[PDB]
Amino acid sequence: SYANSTWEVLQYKDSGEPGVLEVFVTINGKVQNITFHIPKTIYMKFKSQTMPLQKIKNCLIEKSSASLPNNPKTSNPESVFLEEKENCTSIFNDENVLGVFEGTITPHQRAIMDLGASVTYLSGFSMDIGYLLHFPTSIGYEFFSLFKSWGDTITILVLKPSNQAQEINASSLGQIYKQMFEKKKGKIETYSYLVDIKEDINFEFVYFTDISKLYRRLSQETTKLKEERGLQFLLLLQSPFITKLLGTIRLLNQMPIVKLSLNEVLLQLNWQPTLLKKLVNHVLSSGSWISHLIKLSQYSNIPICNLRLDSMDYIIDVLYARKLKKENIVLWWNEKAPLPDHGGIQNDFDLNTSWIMNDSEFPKINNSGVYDNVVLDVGVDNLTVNTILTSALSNDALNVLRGMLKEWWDEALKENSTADLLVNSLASWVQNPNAKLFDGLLRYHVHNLTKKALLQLVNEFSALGSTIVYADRNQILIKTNKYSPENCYAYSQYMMKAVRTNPMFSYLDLNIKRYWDLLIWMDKFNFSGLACIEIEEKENQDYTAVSQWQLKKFLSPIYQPEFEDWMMIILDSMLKTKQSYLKLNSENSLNGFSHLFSKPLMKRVKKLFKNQQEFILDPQYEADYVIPVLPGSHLNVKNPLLELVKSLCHVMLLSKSTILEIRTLRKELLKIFELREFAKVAEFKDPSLSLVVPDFLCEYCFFISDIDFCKAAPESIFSCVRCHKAFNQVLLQEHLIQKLRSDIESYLIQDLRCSRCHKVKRDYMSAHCPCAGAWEGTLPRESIVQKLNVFKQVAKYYGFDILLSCIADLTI
Amino acid sequence: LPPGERREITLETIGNLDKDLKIRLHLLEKELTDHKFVILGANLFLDDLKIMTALSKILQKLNDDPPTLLIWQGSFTSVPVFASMSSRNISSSTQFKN
Ligand SMILES: [Zn+2]
Ligand SMILES: [Zn+2]
Repeated sequence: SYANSTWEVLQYKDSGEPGVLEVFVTINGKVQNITFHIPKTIYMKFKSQTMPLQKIKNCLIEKSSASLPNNPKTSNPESVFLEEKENCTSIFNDENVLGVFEGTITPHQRAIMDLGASVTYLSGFSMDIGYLLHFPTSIGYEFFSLFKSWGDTITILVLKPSNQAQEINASSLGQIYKQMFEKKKGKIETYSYLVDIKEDINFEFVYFTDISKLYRRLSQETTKLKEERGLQFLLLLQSPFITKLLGTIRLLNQMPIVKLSLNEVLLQLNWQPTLLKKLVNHVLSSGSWISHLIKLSQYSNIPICNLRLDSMDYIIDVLYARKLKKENIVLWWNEKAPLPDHGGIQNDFDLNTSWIMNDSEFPKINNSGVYDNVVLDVGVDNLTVNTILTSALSNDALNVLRGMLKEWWDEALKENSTADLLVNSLASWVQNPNAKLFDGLLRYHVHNLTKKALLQLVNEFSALGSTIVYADRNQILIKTNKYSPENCYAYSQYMMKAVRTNPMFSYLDLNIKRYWDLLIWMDKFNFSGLACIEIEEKENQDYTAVSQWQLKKFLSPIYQPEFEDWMMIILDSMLKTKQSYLKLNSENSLNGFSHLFSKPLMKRVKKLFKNQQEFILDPQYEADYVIPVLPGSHLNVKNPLLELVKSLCHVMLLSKSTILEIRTLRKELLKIFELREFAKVAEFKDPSLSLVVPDFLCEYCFFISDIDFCKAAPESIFSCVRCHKAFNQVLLQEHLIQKLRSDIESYLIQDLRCSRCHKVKRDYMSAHCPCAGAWEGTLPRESIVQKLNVFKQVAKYYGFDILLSCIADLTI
Repeated sequence: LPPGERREITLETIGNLDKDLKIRLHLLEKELTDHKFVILGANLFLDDLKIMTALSKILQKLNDDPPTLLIWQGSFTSVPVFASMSSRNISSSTQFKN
């Protein structure tokens, strides 16, 4: 009847009268609630002379402020009742560190949310909740709805342009709506509670020539809202586009901030198939969002007003604030600046400040080769949370976060899915700058911990009689030295069980998978793995060789089929020699393979060369013969057929034993086409030009993985491997420009290194080293400029308007 | 602290670089009148609606006499704008642009 429940929205009463906030609490009966004055939470650590200097009018001494880790040593490990203007209180007669500091400066509305639980069984009402919001529009239909759940009338403003009838009559849409309503009834009875949704919703489209009439209709809808129900009214506004506008239009109304799907299927005469799905999603999502908010608030003790539409990392912020408030140390949360608020500066810049944010990329270990028995292995995911949990087996914040992580892991097992989602998103929050309570030191230290985790995994694999030929920290690639048959694969499973049991970890991915009976490992995108995870019969159920060939794509479109056909021929020959060697035993197999395919290789080489003799200088052929311009390579044309054989050499050069036979084949080829037996021009020197954003993440999938824009396929950058969700272009350009310029300032903040002694420039006034040698340096502008050119090439490849603007700025 | 040097003193020590032209321009400027150099003040925020109304009223005041100089200060946005991997379906850079 009066509060005694959770408040959906918590907002300031007015700009004036600071410290007093309105409460949108919905009581177990009819919403209704309010809050008293809350002091401006700001700790200056000093109280003795605080009173004469300023009227703090609330006492706090003996470590009033909180010292939290950051670059300044001073901040490394008393709230004022009135928002009085600062009057130089930096002077501290307490003999403590000079400066008032702002280690804990938070809005009191946020602070009371931090201080108190959501409930003041979250809310098990039979209450009905209104459901008017902006309906998603495909392109320019301006779809909108003014719907009251008790009103039973959708009363949409959708299809606002009166010229075209975007909105359909929705009678057949209505009957299909209901028949899926019984089809989706299983979630419906759960969604039927807490809001009237089982009722059929009629369709009444309204066309408005002028948008001011639309605003007047919304105003009159608000005049219905809280008068048709009189009291006890809740509104569900999950539309992000109208979330901000309705709050201004609505006065004292209550609405959750969480968002529904941003848009529906892009379909405008045939809007019925997508209108139907959008409205189905709307009615199911009413109850779904209500229940999700209730359970998340029970897990979180936070209001529904807490933002989770982008991510529930704000809930992570409020829970971590609550956890810190329990301890003597006090939170560093700061809504105004998403950067961590440690001490008072919160803005100090030095070499370490850029050091922690930059170079946050997972190092990759690659060993290019061909091996008898290769396994792509488990492919561990979410290694960040696993690593932080295994670390438990500044230091105070580390201990608090480890305790919270162990608590969540306990919640992550055999509990609600919200706990699992929060655990998954904790890693994102640790790295998300938008989410507050984000520390650059925390992100860098988690990155370093993952580095030591990969190192320990490598050491553990080192003990086994197997070699890690590749390391991605997302999938880990190891080949076994022995030539053992199928029974080894079961033995491989047994041994990797024994391996994972030995250390004190339990969070790494099990279920070894994607073993390669033969693998020709060049990089992520050039390989010839065979016979992936199966009943493990060693090529009996041979999976076709998965082979992206980001270099084979580079090739001329006519030479590409020839190169691919010859790599299948090569693969078949090595496979056959592999069964031959295995029968002999009952890379020598590759050595025999070399002599096996030498004759067909050399005969087809010259044949192709002889054809190219007349093939060249043909306008029809040269159109196909031209090497496609790709961001990876900048090598000279050098007779693309010669490029083909050079690539063949490079992919063959992996087998160390056959390298002599590869040299024989190269001598044969340089006899085929005149060239020195050993030559730099004969050398390959393939350029990769990999443009990668460190530790890129997909918000839906929460996976952490470096994204390589040049090397990966055009859809590979767009859509991550884990989940079907595709990365938006804007964040891609933002991150790419982030890395680019961050390197630019790094270039502006480097430290010189001498020539002879090779010391570092500890001297600001050096003018040549005190050593005889001069200051050499590390990484100058020129190849950064060529990287800018690669960025421009990608900009031609991918629209990237933000990237285009960045390039235009950098040219100036 | 190292004593400074007056701009005129610095110029006369370094000689003429780019007197009759300077004095002609000085006379013209003294002839010039009511040239208004208006500076709004630090940290103008385009996000706030109350600040938007205040700035609208300020522009109304400046409409009476267009200043010969107007300065727009840093931090045009209220809160820092930056890359968001956890996008909320609309980039922060897009709000900054808008
Ligand atoms: Zn994803
Ligand atoms: Zn030296």
